[PDB]
Amino acid sequence: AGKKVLIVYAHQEPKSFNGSLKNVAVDELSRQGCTVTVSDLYAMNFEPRATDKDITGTLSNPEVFNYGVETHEAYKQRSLASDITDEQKKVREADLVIFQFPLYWFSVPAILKGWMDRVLCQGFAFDIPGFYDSGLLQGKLALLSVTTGGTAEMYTKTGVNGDSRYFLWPLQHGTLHFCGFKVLAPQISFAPEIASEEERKGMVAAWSQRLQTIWKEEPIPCTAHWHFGQ
Amino acid sequence: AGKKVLIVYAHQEPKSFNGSLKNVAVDELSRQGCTVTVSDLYAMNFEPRATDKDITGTLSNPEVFNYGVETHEAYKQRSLASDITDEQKKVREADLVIFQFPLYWFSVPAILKGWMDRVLCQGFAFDIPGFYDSGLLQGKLALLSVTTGGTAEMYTKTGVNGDSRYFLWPLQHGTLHFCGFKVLAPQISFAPEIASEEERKGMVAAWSQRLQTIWKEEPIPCTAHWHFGQ
Ligand SMILES: Cc1cc2nc3c(=O)[nH]c(=O)nc-3n(C[C@H](O)[C@H](O)[C@H](O)COP(=O)(O)OP(=O)(O)OC[C@H]3O[C@@H](n4cnc5c(N)ncnc54)[C@H](O)[C@@H]3O)c2cc1C
Ligand SMILES: Cc1cc2nc3c(=O)[nH]c(=O)nc-3n(C[C@H](O)[C@H](O)[C@H](O)COP(=O)(O)OP(=O)(O)OC[C@H]3O[C@@H](n4cnc5c(N)ncnc54)[C@H](O)[C@@H]3O)c2cc1C
Ligand SMILES: Cc1c(COc2ccc([N+](=O)[O-])cc2)c2c(n1C)C(=O)C=C(NCCCCN)C2=O
Ligand SMILES: Cc1c(COc2ccc([N+](=O)[O-])cc2)c2c(n1C)C(=O)C=C(NCCCCN)C2=O
Ligand SMILES: [Zn+2]
Ligand SMILES: [Zn+2]
Repeated sequence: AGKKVLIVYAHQEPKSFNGSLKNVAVDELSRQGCTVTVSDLYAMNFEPRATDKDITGTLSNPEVFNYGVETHEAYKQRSLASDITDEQKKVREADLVIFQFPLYWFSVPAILKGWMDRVLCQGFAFDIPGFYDSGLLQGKLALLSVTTGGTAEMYTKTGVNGDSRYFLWPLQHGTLHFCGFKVLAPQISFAPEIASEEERKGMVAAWSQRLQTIWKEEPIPCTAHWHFGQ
Repeated sequence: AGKKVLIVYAHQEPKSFNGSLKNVAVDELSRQGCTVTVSDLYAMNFEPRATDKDITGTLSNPEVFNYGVETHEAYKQRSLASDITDEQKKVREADLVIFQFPLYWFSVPAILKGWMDRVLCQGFAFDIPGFYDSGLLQGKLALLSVTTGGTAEMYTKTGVNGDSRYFLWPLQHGTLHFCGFKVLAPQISFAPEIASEEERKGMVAAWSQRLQTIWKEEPIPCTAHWHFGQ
């Protein structure tokens, strides 16, 4: 049984350092005989706003719109915007989903928040009950590959930004873990623009080297204790 | 003299609990004689994607598009999209910026993440000389007013979601403190959709009640020990 990789990619510039780590994951994965699919949100002009256009049928309650309620209802009736349902097809068949993005404001760029807000609806990705260890996308792995402007040092418990695990919490636990993904260790490439030309190639190389053995890696424990300590 | 208030609002429905907390704030700040302005991002169809369309005229480097560099440059040359400089106008004049939003995936809805990404550009909200306490929006207060699906208990230090202070970290410190804002204690309305009609009536009353005394409040210490420590 061959492996399936979905990369959700969020950068404007294919020549960018994020474009490079994306190309090198497609390369290393393609080589190993993985089936690969890239969601290039910018190039697709992916829609980020969560609005009533996301739904094709009669609304449940047409006079007071409620996104959570209508999308969950639309999922069940098979009436989501096809752009959503296309993403959900990619996620359903992926064994692994890689997120490739530059950190914006300690988080994901809005276009990518949009993908998460819109793709991971109730009924598809989780249910109540049916979240955390019981989320609907259980059996799947996720990994964030994040580029930052801050250095390794800025990102320590003692530096100006606090530890890097601090900002991972909403993404890794609050989103991915909530939906049933197991989460591999993140790939964080610090300050590529401040790095020298060779340290840059090294960071890219270290990501290729890492992917050669990714089917062997085990999931982080995705808990408060991993992220925060005490 | 006189105080100015920008409210950044992100919900799709006026009859919503967020809309009600928004109307309440406008009425009560208005009553104290504040200058009030509302950005209703959904009603404005606010653009969340950070693209090259954000810079008017010709780009500083056509070739390789760096969002960061082009917007910094375009801030100086006074050629950013009017939608952005309009928001920059409103933030400039404001003394308190209140964000009103439903929590989406331990963070702000994407449309609101687009406002931060695009409005809070280098040269306007921060520079290298000028971040955290030196941020370029120093002077100003910020308050996150957020609603949730999860109960207050789900958001304790040992509940399934972890403490609510953990998800505030990228917003309050990573974004607002970074830009120089002093941060007021967040208003968190837990689970209004679970809460009874009277609990709801009381969370609106607490909020108007808080709005009558806001200018007396001391800002939080926006530190790691506040967010994660004990
Ligand atoms: C709106 C916004 C919010 C932000 N918030 C934060 C924040 O909260 N925290 C933080 O730390 N940062 C933040 N940043 C900074 C941002 O995360 C970094 O600018 C980004 O991660 C760098 O990634 P890049 O892909 O843009 O690098 P690039 O801009 O592409 O730069 C890397 C350089 O390396 C070169 N390069 C590309 N590929 C290779 C390769 N194969 N080998 C050698 N060289 C190569 C390119 O020519 C390029 O000039 C923010 C930025 C913006 C715009
Ligand atoms: C994409 C997405 C991601 C999400 N991620 C998270 C998450 O990560 N964590 C989490 O906890 N939740 C999450 N949620 C849930 C979400 O945060 C809540 O559903 C939302 O906060 C409820 O706020 P609301 O304004 O939309 O409520 P509303 O649905 O409008 O409900 C409030 C209730 O009060 C009523 N009401 C309106 N005005 C008043 C008033 N004047 N006085 C009394 N009652 C009034 C309404 O009729 C309604 O009955 C997510 C939701 C979505 C859609
Ligand atoms: C260490 C850190 C950085 C470092 O960023 C940079 C900036 C420029 C270059 N360059 O041109 O070579 C390299 C790194 C940055 C941030 N933080 C914490 C940040 O928080 C926001 C940035 N840019 C934000 C622009 C936002 C609104 N449009 C940013 O560059
Ligand atoms: C504790 C928690 C909740 C609680 O949800 C709710 C919402 C409403 C009611 N109600 O009125 O009876 C009860 C529980 C929710 C989430 N989390 C952590 C979440 O992450 C996403 C939700 N809704 C998303 C719907 C999918 C749209 N893309 C959600 O309701
Ligand atoms: Zn977790
Ligand atoms: Zn802080």
